[PDB]
Amino acid sequence: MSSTILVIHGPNLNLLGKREPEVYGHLTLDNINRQLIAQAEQASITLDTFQSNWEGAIVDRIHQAQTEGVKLIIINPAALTHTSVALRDALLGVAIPFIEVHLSNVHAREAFRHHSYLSDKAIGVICGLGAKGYSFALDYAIEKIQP
Amino acid sequence: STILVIHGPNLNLLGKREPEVYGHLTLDNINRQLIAQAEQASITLDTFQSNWEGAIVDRIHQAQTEGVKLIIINPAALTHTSVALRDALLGVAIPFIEVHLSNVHAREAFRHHSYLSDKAIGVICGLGAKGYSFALDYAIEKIQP
Amino acid sequence: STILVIHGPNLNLLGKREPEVYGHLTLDNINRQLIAQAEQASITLDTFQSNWEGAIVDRIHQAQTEGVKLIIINPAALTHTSVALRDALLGVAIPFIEVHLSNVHAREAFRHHSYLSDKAIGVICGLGAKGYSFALDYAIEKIQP
Amino acid sequence: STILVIHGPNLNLLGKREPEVYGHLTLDNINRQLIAQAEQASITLDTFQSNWEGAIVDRIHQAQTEGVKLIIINPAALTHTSVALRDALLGVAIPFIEVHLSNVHAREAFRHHSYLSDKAIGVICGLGAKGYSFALDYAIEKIQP
Amino acid sequence: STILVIHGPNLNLLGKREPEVYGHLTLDNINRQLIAQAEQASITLDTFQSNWEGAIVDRIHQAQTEGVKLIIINPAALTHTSVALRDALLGVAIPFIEVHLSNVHAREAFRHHSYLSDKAIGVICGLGAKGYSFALDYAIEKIQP
Amino acid sequence: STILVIHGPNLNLLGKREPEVYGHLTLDNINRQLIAQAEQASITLDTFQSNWEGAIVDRIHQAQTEGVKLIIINPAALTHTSVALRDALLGVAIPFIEVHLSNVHAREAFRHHSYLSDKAIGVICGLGAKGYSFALDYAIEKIQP
Amino acid sequence: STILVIHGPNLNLLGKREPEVYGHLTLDNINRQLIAQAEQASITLDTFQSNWEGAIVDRIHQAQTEGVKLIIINPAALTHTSVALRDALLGVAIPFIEVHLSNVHAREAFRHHSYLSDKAIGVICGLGAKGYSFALDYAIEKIQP
Amino acid sequence: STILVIHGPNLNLLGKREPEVYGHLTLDNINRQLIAQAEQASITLDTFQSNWEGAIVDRIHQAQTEGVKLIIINPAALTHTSVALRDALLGVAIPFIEVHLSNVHAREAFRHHSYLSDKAIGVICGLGAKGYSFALDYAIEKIQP
Amino acid sequence: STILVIHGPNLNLLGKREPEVYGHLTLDNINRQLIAQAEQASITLDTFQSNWEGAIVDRIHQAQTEGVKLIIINPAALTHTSVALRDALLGVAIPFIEVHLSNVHAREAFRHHSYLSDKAIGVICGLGAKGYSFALDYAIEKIQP
Amino acid sequence: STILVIHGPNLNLLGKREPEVYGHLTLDNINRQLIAQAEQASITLDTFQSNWEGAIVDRIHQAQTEGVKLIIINPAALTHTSVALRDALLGVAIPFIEVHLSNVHAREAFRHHSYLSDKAIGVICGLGAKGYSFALDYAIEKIQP
Amino acid sequence: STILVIHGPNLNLLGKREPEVYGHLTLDNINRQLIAQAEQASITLDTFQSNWEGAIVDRIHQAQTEGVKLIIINPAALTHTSVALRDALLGVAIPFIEVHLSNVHAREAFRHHSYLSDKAIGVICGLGAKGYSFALDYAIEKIQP
Amino acid sequence: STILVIHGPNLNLLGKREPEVYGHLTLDNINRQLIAQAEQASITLDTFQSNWEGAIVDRIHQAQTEGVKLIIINPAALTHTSVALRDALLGVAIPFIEVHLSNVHAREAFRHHSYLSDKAIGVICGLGAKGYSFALDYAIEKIQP
Repeated sequence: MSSTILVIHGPNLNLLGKREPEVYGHLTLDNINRQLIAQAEQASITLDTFQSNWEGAIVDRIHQAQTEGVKLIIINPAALTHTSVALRDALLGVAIPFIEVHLSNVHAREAFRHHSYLSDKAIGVICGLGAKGYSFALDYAIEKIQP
Repeated sequence: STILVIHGPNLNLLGKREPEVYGHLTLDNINRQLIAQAEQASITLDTFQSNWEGAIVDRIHQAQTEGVKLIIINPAALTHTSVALRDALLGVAIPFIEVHLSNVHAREAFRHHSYLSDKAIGVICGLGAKGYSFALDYAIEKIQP
Repeated sequence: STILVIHGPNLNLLGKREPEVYGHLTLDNINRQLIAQAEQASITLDTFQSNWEGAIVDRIHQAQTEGVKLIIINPAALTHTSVALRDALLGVAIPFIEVHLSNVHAREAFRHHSYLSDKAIGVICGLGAKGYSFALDYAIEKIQP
Repeated sequence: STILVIHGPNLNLLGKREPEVYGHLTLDNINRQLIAQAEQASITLDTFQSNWEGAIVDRIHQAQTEGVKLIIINPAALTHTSVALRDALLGVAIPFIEVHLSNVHAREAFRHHSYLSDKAIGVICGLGAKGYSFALDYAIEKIQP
Repeated sequence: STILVIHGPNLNLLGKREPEVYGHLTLDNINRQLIAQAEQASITLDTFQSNWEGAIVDRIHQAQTEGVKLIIINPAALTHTSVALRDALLGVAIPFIEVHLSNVHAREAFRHHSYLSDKAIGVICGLGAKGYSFALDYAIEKIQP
Repeated sequence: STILVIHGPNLNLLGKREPEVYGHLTLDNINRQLIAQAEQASITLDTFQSNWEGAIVDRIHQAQTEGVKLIIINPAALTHTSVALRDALLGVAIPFIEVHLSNVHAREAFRHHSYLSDKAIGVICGLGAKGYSFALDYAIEKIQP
Repeated sequence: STILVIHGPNLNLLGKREPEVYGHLTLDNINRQLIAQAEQASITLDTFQSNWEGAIVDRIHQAQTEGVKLIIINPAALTHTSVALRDALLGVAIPFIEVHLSNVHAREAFRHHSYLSDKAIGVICGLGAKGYSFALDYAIEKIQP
Repeated sequence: STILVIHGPNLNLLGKREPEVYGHLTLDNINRQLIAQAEQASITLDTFQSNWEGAIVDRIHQAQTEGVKLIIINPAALTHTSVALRDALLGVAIPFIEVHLSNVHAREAFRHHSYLSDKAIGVICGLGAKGYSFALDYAIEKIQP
Repeated sequence: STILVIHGPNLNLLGKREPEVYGHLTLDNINRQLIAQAEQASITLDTFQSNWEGAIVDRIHQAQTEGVKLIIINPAALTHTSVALRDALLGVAIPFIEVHLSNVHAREAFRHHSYLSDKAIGVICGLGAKGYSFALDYAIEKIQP
Repeated sequence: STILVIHGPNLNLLGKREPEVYGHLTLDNINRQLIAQAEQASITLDTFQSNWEGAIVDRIHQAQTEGVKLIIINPAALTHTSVALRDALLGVAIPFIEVHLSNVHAREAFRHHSYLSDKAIGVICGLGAKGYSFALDYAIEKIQP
Repeated sequence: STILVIHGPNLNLLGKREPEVYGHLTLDNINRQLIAQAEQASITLDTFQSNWEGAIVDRIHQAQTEGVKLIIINPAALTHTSVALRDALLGVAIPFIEVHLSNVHAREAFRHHSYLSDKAIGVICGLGAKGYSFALDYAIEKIQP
Repeated sequence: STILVIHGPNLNLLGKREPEVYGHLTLDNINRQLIAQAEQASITLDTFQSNWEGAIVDRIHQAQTEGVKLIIINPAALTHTSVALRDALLGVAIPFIEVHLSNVHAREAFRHHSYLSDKAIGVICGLGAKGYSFALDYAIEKIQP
């Protein structure tokens, strides 16, 4: 249809809260989505979400966003951040600026996770603050679009 | 007790080209071999192949809901490139064994790095199709002594 | 004899995002011209674009089945990252020419490395849509001298 | 203090040169906003800035004595250079959030390496002054039930 | 409007030794072809070859006085070593297309880096003589739309 | 037809410190399993262990003058350090299969590199002692179908 | 017009260790010479030395408020380590010349890298005290045509 | 005084936060022990700690004027970052012994590198408080044979 | 043997190599001094030297069974090359201290690396023969408070 | 002659195209200024420029037979590639100062390395033509105090 | 010519500067000795020296037209830089032995790389002038057993 | 006595596997030639070969006490791994020439690095068994000019 913000979630994040809950909390992707949908609605901003484990699905969704009139994308590419040049060219290709978000501190883990094909082109980046990182990106986008 | 064999991209091509230069062994040959071996020891064994990274990730996820207890995976070229495959296998926490037909260490330098090997139980490479069989032998004996 | 021309991810945006930013030609324009050129030399020419690696890998496997003699391929981003794509081209043993509209060596440091270039016949970067025509020119003269 | 905010070297220069170059917003404005944001949640917040590494390390030792529960630190250039600052934070074991006005990844490559980011709870870069608010929003959620 | 085609060191040997090694094609054959194509568009086309970096640098300075609009260069070995040549081409500010007969990415690692590729309009490698004629083609359209 | 099994330095300590560290299983147990498995298939089998690189290199030269058809080797630490061992194996042209009890990819970075893996038929790390068995089972089929 | 000369850490020791190691050329001598030189063109010249990175950064910040037209700086050690100094010079936007008594390229490898040189107008190294003079001469020229 | 002990940043924390994790030993305890050992030898021993790199350089220069014969220095984090500290010790030409409480090699890779180690007499890491005593012991024998 | 002191290759040469440039103290002299210090603390001490890697490994295994509580080792050249030496010390689980006569950081860059440093309690280098005394001294305190 | 100024490749372009782009200052004007400055102090000064590396090496050899005491060399691009030129200046043992008109450190990364700088007395880069004047001033001063 | 000796840049200096310090031997003497040695074997030997890369490359082309059977070359500094020299030698396909008067492995790091060594028959370095005689001895033995 | 020829590991296999691979030339053939050649000049020549790093180190220590003036050594695989062997040669301070039968530079990348070449008088590789003769020839004129 049309939606001012677009939240994207990369591969594996559908698994939030589905293992032994005693391992990574009880907070699910749908919990996160509800929260972002509420927040956006309280500001009278249209918002839309997408998640997939398939890179070209995400790439298609980004192309579709250009036609739907999206102004900002909030993206947690999960593992795609270290590997996907197509993802970066898609974002650049459509010239929709974006904020990169990670639930975990990516700098605290393996060394290959320090490198990102997206960070240098983001407005900015939030890693390690869990769910609230998405909320903060939204907070920031709402202030850029409708002061 | 279910085991899942995941074959990665391009493995469906086994045998097609020229059987004389490259062997006559197909992807189904290998599957029939392991299905037989797993019936012999009364294990439920399931198998999967795809050229699409996303299909494989959706397959590892389904494996958690199905109560799989070990994955024997030959990720082919995805061994060198996919963090998404690692984070699936770790996310669902089914232990795995990495297998390759050919000796990856004897080829281009870039084939010497893996995003999977460090998190497998173990790795067999360069022993042809019997390497899958050895993985399943390890798996049968780990799962039901 | 068939030549297949393959466009990698994002090349479907050609033209659409900012006429000002890049060459007015669109992906369909490029494909029209190419077909016409190969009709003018009596050669069957199929085309294909996808944003999904596995879709491209599948297309290459089919190309073997269809008896395609040469692949002209612009992998776009996948040149820097896809070993799957490499092993599909190598596996079916169809020769290929790599094309890019822009000069990759002028862009960021990571775009200087390829998983395809070293196994291509040659490469053409930075000469815009004519890169495709030159590749095709070269392919016609290889097949029917 | 419950929250201490620390600003590294050259942050005092915000807004000073050419008020039509990088905005009018000063360090004192930023501080003003954070003290009031924390007044609104009945949290006591202090702030500190210096161009001298040693003064910052002293300030962090004093935070331990003052009973500070969390530190919000934009270490500026010292992110890339100062192991002493990392060891001041580990030694007093006060958790911290790292904050950067600009996007250090968009800047030249020596600025992609940090000595603090791995030991932080999290990091916020490139959202300008609102980065500090977000840090403070998180810290308040974490400290009061 | 004049195009200048420069040929680097050792290219004078083309087709001179065991014409079953790198073919029967000579340097002078490449030039007949290019002059044919340039005359056919009524464009003046001059050619040059030497094994001496200086003769090439001087030749590029002369091109500036002669009103050369575009240069087609196969630097050969100099592509990997000559900053002097990069600086001449830049000093005179005449746009250039880099051309190599063979696939430079298929040979040793030291041949993958170039002191010119990043400042060229674009690059052609791997397609023999035709790579030159493709560059000329593009040059003629650039000068005479 | 003889197979020689070769264990490198430190493997003589298997199950020699606190039976709760790496099982009850000793180096002798492994050899026994392996000589038994080889009696079953009428293959004669020789074993050898040493902490001394030169003793192992003499053992490999010895294998040549005894007509040993294949070598199963766990070079332990020497996999990362000894080009003398590589050149021993290459020098006598006896095929080998490299085996490790642990997953060497799951350890320190320096254990990723190897002076043997690229010249072996293939490699098995991480499957415990069953690794040696599996290499034997492969060795037996190649030597007598 | 003010010109600021800054001398970094350890430059206070010039001439103090051994009546020969690099002359009796002391810091006061150098400063006096520079003060004389600037007088003769009615330039106000400030000097400043410290062993504390943060005092040097303060001093450059104070330059902006003094309307300083150009800085002549010898950061000693701090060239190779201080990102704060770089961001100070850039934040205030006063152009500077980098000066070094010794030839930093003649010594250990770690002295070849500088966090300043790329942002300086230019650099003089290896020419002893006179480099400060040359830098001044240049500064006088650039400020008063 | 004859001997100077310099303690770098954060060493004032020794035995504060968590008595149990790093034990009950303080920096005052270490200085008490060392002063008393120097008293048995009739050698004068001064001590110094600071969080500020400039204080530490200033105290080294000040050591030259006091006729200090040898310096036992524990730079803590500054060992990996500070060339100004190197150049201070080299400038005053007072030989020195680097001491560290913890095993610096057992920790993150960045801690293995140092700007002082190659210019010390020797280095003691990992042996706790006794490390300073051993260096003082050695230093006493260098001045009292 | 409560303490075992091991010396690696080439250390047997201390002394006779022209004892006026590098002079006098021999390996036997260091052992006398060591054995005397241990008698004086009523603790038993064995010593070992060899130029054969395998023999030093063999001794470290014999130290497990002899009940040695702590190893003091100067591997000399083996510290840079031998991961078998590392794995044997880990195998037997005997805590150790690494000693070098000379400052290893003051020489060639290859000598900066060690396969033992990070698993030693501590390291002492550059302080000549007294570095073994210091190590012994420390060990005596650890085994007998 | 007493002093020799050597200009490398491309420097003959100065002020020839779009003189405003980089200044109405020709190599000829620089030489004129230099010759007069030398004449002021009764020093004879020969000048030289080439684009041919061999011409420059012959000339440096000729300087030895002519008794040249010091060379001032702007090697331009040859600073990054030519070890022959390094070896020419060393073989004849004439000290030299390196000059560049632009800040080479501000450019592409491959210009950070030089085969001359470490053996020059010093280096001046970024100061335009005045760099050569400063070199000469220094040279004149050292040759006749 | 049957054999051709080639001397690269700067070798013409041999024995021309303070011969009692840098040694008496000239290039003419080396040539005189190889021409006599060749005379004894009834082999014709020519010799060439130049400081110009392109002169050397031209001479290697001519060698082909003269039917030279083996080249002995001391490329001197060009060994580290000239890809054009390697492609000349490979392009005419005349086998060659690389010689160096001095041990290049004893010099700076960058004298470790060579663009020719790996395509030579072999290499002799550091045996002075006799290096050339041994190359000639080997060469006479190869052309006529 | 006086001259000693050392062969490293695996050279005992010369000639022995398949007389039509690398020739019929044995380690004895080599030694005999060298012994005759040295008899002809009134020098006694020793020879020694081992597959054990320590036998070689011992042999070198022995050579010190037998008044050996020069070593000719082919360390074979040990050139790339043994610091111990380097430290022996330097320890006893007997000059040495490094020899290899094959062009070590034409093989794998790891074989370019050596822990010996930089300390040898010179090095000869790729000239077969004559390399030894050439090294002896040189050695004789060094000992008996």
